[PDB]
Amino acid sequence: RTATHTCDYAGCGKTYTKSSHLKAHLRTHTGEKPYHCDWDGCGWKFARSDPLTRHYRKHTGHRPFQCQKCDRAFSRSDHLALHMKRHF
DNA sequence: GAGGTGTGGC
DNA sequence: GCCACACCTC
Ligand SMILES: [Zn+2]
Ligand SMILES: [Zn+2]
Ligand SMILES: [Zn+2]
Repeated sequence: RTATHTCDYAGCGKTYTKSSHLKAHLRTHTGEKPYHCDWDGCGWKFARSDPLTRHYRKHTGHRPFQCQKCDRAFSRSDHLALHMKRHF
């Protein structure tokens, strides 16, 4: 009646709290990657949606994160964070 | 730079 | 489910 979301694969008894995390984990067993990049010529596929959204910034040149000292811009927040270490 | 992924807010 | 942070790995 009330229980955690479990992976019913024989060799996997792992569990998750969010249903979305289990659905993503199942794709590691089947190898499915339903999130396709429609950019003509790319062909990349991903198991989750967020790496595709992130990947897409490569094509669009979207770089919201900018260093306010040297003016260099990045497409990801983790890239800016690492860059800031250069200004310590 | 970039993908892969654990985790969480909405 | 979507999106994003943060960390890992190459
Ligand atoms: Zn599993
Ligand atoms: Zn692409
Ligand atoms: Zn800078």
